[PDB]
Amino acid sequence: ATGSRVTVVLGAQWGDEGKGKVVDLLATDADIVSRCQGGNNAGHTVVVDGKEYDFHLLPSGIINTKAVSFIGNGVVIHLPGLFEEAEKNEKKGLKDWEKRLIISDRAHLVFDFHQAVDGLQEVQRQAQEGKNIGTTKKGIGPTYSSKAARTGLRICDLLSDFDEFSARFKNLAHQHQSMFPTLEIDVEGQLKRLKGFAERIRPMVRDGVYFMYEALHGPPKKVLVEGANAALLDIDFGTYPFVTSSNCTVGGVCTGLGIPPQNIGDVYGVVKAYTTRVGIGAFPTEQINEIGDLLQNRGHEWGVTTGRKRRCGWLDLMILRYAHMVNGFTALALTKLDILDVLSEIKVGISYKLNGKRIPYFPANQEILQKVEVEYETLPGWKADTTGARKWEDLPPQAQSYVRFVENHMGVAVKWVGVGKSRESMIQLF
Amino acid sequence: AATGSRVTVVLGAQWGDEGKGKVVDLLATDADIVSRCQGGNNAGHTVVVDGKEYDFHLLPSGIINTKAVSFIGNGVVIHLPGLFEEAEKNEKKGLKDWEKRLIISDRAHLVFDFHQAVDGLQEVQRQAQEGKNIGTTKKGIGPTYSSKAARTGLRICDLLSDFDEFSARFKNLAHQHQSMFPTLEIDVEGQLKRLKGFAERIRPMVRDGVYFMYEALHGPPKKVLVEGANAALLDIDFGTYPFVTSSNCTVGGVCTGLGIPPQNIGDVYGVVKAYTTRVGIGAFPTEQINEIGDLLQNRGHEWGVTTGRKRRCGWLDLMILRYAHMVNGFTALALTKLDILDVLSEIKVGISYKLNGKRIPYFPANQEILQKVEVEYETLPGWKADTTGARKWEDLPPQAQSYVRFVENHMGVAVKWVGVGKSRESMIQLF
Ligand SMILES: O=c1[nH]cnc2c1ncn2[C@@H]1O[C@H](COP(=O)(O)O)[C@@H](O)[C@H]1O
Ligand SMILES: O=c1[nH]cnc2c1ncn2[C@@H]1O[C@H](COP(=O)(O)O)[C@@H](O)[C@H]1O
Ligand SMILES: O=c1[nH]cnc2c1ncn2[C@@H]1O[C@H](COP(=O)(O)O)[C@@H](O)[C@H]1O
Ligand SMILES: [Mg+2]
Repeated sequence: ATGSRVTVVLGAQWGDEGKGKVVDLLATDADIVSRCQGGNNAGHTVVVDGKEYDFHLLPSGIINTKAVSFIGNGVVIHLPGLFEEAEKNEKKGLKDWEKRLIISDRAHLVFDFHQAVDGLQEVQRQAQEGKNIGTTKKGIGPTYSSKAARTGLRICDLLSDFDEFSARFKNLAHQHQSMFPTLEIDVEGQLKRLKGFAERIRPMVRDGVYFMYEALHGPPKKVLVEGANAALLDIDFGTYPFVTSSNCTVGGVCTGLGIPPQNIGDVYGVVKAYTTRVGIGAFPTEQINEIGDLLQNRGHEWGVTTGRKRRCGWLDLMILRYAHMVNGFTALALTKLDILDVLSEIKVGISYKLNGKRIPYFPANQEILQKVEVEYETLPGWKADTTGARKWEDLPPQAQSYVRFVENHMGVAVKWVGVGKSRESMIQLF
Repeated sequence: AATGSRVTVVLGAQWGDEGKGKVVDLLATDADIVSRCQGGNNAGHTVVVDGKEYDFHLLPSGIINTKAVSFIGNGVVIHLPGLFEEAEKNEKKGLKDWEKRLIISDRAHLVFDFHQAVDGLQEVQRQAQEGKNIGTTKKGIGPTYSSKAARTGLRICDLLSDFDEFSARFKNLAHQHQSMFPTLEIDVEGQLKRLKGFAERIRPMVRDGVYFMYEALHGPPKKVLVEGANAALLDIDFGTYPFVTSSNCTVGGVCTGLGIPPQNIGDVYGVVKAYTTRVGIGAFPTEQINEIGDLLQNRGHEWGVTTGRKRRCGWLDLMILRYAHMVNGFTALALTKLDILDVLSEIKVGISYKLNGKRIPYFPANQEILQKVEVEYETLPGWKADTTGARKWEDLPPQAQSYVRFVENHMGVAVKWVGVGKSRESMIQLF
């Protein structure tokens, strides 16, 4: 009737929750593993067989040779970066990837100048207002602005008449040089490279809408959708303007792939045992102290895309319940629980107080979020190493209580618990 | 159940102007909440009840129901001057206390006057540079969504907070646009004065939309209707780019526009016009540049209600419909303007597309390919009869019923309503 329903993995915080780990796991027997929104500003690390892979644009299931990796229409692609990412992983064993990667011809293109303007605008905001967004400078925002302006160019444009394309590229090139006179654009060189890219990508392009429709209404197939960024980075629902420029929430799956809501099955909310965010913006449970350094250090909290040190803090339920209100999580994945193995006590934010009084819901004005005072509940730590745990019973009593604590306050079941970096580290609960 | 009640959605399945105002109004009669989830004030939905004819652009067409709350979601871009100007025109038509039943989400973005000016300027520029433009409605929708993506745009909540800080932000956003167009004239001070006034006037209507909708869907049972603006082929992602609007007017936009997950989406109705209309330059496979096209244009009153520009007309095109279904997953359809076909001896219908020589099983994303497609038509006999008074499926002659089935069968979606007139009573429910 409605066909197959896709399985979705979404970030429930400010990203870096370990989505690639849940996806790689769910990907072992998936037919299609796809990318939604965003671009290579996203950065995941997959650990399979004591082997580490850094992915940005490639769906994590690219490691599965029996599965087809798909990039949807909502994604913005930077060609030089795409192949750069792929080749970087070939050196690690990634083979025959081009033969199992499909790209929707409606995806927009991130050009080199889009990346430069991104940095330029950032430097501008940091020199004029003394405070910028903390973008990854990958040109994601500028690319989505062009998309909204309908001046941007897409995969299908690239594979179409090159003369027409070139003409459009040039027009788009000058426009950015108008609002940004100090922007340098080697138009001839970029076009030359792009023409080379056109042929390397031609065989991998397909009409995306038709591709997915056919996979969902033909014989049963397991389709997995990898979310990028996270709920609180969502352009609409995040801590605007300190967010990414795409919808990282469930709605983004429908708009990024061309599938209706009835073709969405399980939606997993990836929740890191503690909270982090890299970039500018309000962070209520942020711990800028000894505890903060400990989480950061033990969690190897560094952006894989930029390398910047991530800000760390306690789990925050306010943002998790908000994320759930928008995403409607069917189940949760609690990752990096082992990072807390050495804490005698573990605090978790349960509500935000403003001038001494609890606010009823997550605020739209991120500034108010800067003045709130977090109400914490202090749970007992387990002070034991859980990295070797492979089943629920291997977890000490207090670690188990922590898991249940989240499960009970969310009203959503925890299906996986991460105690390591390897695919085996995950603990399936049901 | 724990999931909550589900919302009903009405979407355009072609290139707009399908007759959505009528379907929305009909479904609103007993709706607790009627809302807009995406787009700006260029909906142009038409409602005809009790002799009166209402036009809505930014306001939900259910604003007419004094028993329901009209809601503007977070995915919407709002031009305050246009909003109240739209409300007043209708007010003088009998609409009253609308401000008392209009709720606005505090995360919705603001379309500023300079955003509108830039739309026009870029259009004039592009016009006399590439020979042709995008053909926007010049309501600043594109530039506003452009600002949203850049994260330099301002929102309702920003307008209601410290005005001084708001002012500081506005000025920066204002100057930024003056760089793109050093021809852009902006009375910064005046525009801020008018905005200060709009803020105090809109203040009592604003609320946190995410929470408001959540509560509406999880408390005592309520029926929420979602009014889609524009249409599938105008969708920023799935439409005939670049001749599209800058929002997701497809079903997903409902989730991203109101902040509700897929389990809260129920019936999704696709408004299908009995024939096809397109506005502006661009590929139109079934276009009829002849007497038949003239006939459709005249009988369907297909023309810019304001600018007066005539709309391009052609036969029904099942290729765009199936494509719109693949994206939207319609649960039922509203087949509109069947009456316009009352006089034809026969009706053609595009059933498939043929390229260089073989049929293409998909709707092309590129304008050049879509411009090259060969259309295979199916000729159906007309009913040659006035169906204006029809009110039961049994009132429609054989060839009309046959035409309704054709659409149903070829799209794979059942037809729930058949429209034969502008008025609310000019409908036929089939189930
Ligand atoms: O995957 C990610 N992990 C963490 N933060 C991210 C990720 N992608 C984007 N962001 C944040 O999103 C904001 C906007 O950056 P942009 O997406 O590069 O425009 C910044 O604060 C980034 O740090
Ligand atoms: O079934 C119908 N027959 C004829 N005209 C209709 C029908 N339904 C709606 N219309 C008209 O179609 C036009 C476009 O509708 P809109 O999509 O609400 O703007 C309006 O002028 C409506 O009054
Ligand atoms: O009257 C109309 N009916 C249907 N589509 C329209 C009309 N006017 C403009 N459009 C299309 O809508 C697109 C987006 O315009 P915008 O929503 O004003 O940004 C334009 O590029 C046109 O292709
Ligand atoms: Mg209209």
